[PDB]
Amino acid sequence: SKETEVFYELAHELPLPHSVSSHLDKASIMRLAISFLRTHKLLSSVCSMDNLYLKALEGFIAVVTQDGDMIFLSENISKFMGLTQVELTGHSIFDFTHPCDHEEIRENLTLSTERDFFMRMKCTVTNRGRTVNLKSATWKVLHCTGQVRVLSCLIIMCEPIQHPSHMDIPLDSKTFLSRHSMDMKFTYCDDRILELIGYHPEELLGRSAYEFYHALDSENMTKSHQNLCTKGQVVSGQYRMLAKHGGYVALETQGTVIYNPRNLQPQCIMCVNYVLSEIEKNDVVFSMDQTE
Amino acid sequence: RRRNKMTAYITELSDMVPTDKLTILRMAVSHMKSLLTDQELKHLILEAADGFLFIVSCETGRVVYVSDSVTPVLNQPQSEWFGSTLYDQVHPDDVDKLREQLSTSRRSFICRMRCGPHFVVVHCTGYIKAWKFCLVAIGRLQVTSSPNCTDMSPTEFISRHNIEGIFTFVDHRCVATVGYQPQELLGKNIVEFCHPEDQQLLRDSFQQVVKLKGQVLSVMFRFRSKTREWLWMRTSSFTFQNPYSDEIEYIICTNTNV
Ligand SMILES: O=S1(=O)N=C(Nc2ccccc2N2CCCC2)c2ccccc21
Repeated sequence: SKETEVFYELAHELPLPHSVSSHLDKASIMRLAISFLRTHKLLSSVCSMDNLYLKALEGFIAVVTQDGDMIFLSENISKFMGLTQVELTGHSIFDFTHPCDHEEIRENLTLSTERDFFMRMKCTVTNRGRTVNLKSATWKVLHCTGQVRVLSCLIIMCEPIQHPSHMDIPLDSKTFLSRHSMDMKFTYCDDRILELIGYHPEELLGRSAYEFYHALDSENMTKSHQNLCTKGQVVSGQYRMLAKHGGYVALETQGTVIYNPRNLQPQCIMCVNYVLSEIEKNDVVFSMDQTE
Repeated sequence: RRRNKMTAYITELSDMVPTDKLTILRMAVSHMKSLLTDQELKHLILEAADGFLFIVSCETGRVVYVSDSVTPVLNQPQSEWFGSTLYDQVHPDDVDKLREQLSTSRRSFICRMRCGPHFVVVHCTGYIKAWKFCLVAIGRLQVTSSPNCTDMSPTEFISRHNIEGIFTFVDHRCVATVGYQPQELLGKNIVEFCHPEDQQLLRDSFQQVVKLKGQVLSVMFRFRSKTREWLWMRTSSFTFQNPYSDEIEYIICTNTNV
């Protein structure tokens, strides 16, 4: 008795609404307390309108220790993973991520200090609003960028990659869609490519997209392709696509595998392509396609 | 063992409050009623994401608010940003995109902002809020990787070739290393530029890259430059296979003056 009203004591004195703070097991209250003051400690090591910052993010903030403990998660994680901050805080990153990515995650938690990777994480938010249970969880790829820091720590923001079917962010005039086989051969792309890069969608069909990006970017794209195949979504580095009549445009493309929903085999790649420049060096030609 | 994890819980909470078992749980809450914060989160954004907050009125483009994190991000005094518009802060070819993302929900785009005349690629993520409308957004630097432009600025150039040896791609550096404009190499087989006495040599290596896939072979041979001088040159070549299908996309060469 005397111990329960003190558990509700600290519950309603942790930075949470009375609402959620009411219903917690005390093991949870522990975990949340300990991670909260641990977080404040690291952030003391860092410094020396919350709705705004929190709501303007297309991802969530995680700080994860060297052994995988998620000592902090921003409160908007529910809006992307469905899993609540209260449910994951203090538990192992290794219990909510695709096991095949564990060695990669383990490899990013250790020892420069900048980090950029892709991580499949349990997700219980059905695109619609409704939330489902942990047994019925989907794997969602997260694009994680951040810093390792000291006693090691990883501080990342994890944005989901928008799935090109279900988009509720407007696209502008410098963004065009494209469809690829699994080997990345062109099988569809927007008409705006004509204005943007000069190609007619007619002529790229059947062409390997490996023939239109500047060779100096190969190292990156390949891994992007490989990543896109093993986890199903990628955000590429910026790279140069060869324009039609010489020159190039800077491009950044979100790629995603779409599966046939009848037999479940992977059908293709859908690429959202952000054009980052007007055609540069229009006089130089790089490939035999531009010579014509 | 459940009580064991409970005991470890209380034991290392005690470890982080420097200031018995019934007492420590009531004692602890005194320790942080003394003290998550807006500013803390903002520092996190600067650390994990390198981003700054900013609110602009979305018809004037006039920035109504800038996080001080602008200065760490873009080497930009706050005093600059506040009291200007976003079109001033963005590359003149991104004014179009800007004007479209800013017209009468969520918003997300990429653009090029100035620093303290150099530009950087900024990932802007935010939402439009009423206030007659203002966009509040976060601008994040290096969300991604930059393109390698080391052929724009030497004694090497990379080229792509088909299985036959046709130059299908050559970077801009060739004009400096062999003197030919790109147009004068592409479409022609590499062995057309090779001194006759070395042509089989080159040929043999093209037979082996296309047979020893994953291994880089190197051949040295003489190259006809635009001025017709035989330039000795080593070529390191490997054959580039499609990561999905293994279909051999092309051969990759770095052609280096020797
Ligand atoms: O300039 S490209 O012809 N190479 C592209 N992407 C690419 C090429 C080769 C390997 C992988 C990829 N990606 C990039 C992102 C995921 C898959 C690409 C994508 C859309 C339009 C035009 C082009």
